[PDB]
Amino acid sequence: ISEANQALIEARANDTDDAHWSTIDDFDKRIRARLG
Amino acid sequence: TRRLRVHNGVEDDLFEAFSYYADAAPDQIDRLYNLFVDAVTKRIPQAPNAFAPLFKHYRHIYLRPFRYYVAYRTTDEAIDILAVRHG
Ligand SMILES: [Cl-]
Ligand SMILES: [Cl-]
Repeated sequence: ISEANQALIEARANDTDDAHWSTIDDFDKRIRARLG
Repeated sequence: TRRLRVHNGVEDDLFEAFSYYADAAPDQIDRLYNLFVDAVTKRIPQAPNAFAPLFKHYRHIYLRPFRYYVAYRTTDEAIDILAVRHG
C-alpha cells in the first residue's frame, strides 16, 4: 500500500537470486534458531 | 501441487513486528508467528487466488487479530511469500 512497501514487495518479487528463496521448512527452522 | 518459497526479507519483516511484542508481550511472538506459518502453509495453499489483492498481481491475507498481513504472489506453479507488513 505505502509506496515504500510496494517497492519492497516488488523488489523481492523481482529478486531472481535463487539464494534468497528459502523453502518453508528451511525458513521455519531458521526462525526457531532465533529467540528459540 | 504448487511449490512454496519464501523470500528471506520476510524474516526481516517478522522480527520488525516481534519487536513491538518482546519484553512486554512475549506470548504474542509465538502466536503471531504460528498464525503466519498457518497462513503460509495451509490458508494460502488452500485457495491462493481467493484472498484480497494487495496491488497488481500481488495478494495478501491479514494474520488477524494482528494487523500484519502476508503479501504474496501466485503463479500456476508456485506461491512466493514476499513480505509481512503492517496495516
Ligand atoms: Cl479450492
Ligand atoms: Cl475465503
